[PDB]
Amino acid sequence: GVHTFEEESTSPVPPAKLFKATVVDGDELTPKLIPAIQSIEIVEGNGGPGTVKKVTASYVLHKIDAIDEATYTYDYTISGGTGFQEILEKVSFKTKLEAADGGSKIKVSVTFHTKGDAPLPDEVHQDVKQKSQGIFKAIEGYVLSN
Repeated sequence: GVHTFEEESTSPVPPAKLFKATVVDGDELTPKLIPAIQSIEIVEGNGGPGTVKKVTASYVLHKIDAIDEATYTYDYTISGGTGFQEILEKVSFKTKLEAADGGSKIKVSVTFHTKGDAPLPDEVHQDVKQKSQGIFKAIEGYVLSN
């Protein structure tokens, strides 16, 4: 089954700086800023679509679905590994920034793909949301501070 959520939010960080830190430099920044995340290793590709990353905390795999600096677009799918919930096939994120008042407007669309025709348990939704917002907010805070 397919379960989608959307969030729109804002940051004081302009989008090029925010995109650079969250997407371009994210692999290097995240292990440094989040104790629980040990490492992020590219196992396939060069950072374009198709790239696969192993995110160790147990671990999950992140696959780049789309990346565009010019439109501040980064779409990626989490699946697999020892850290991934058993009810989920994959979780696909679509993220886009746009300029707003010297900062950014942020749109995230998230699609949970469950096995079979299963609803999405609230606990799995919140786990994935908290981990992904946590990483984003940590990096954002870092950029604001430096």
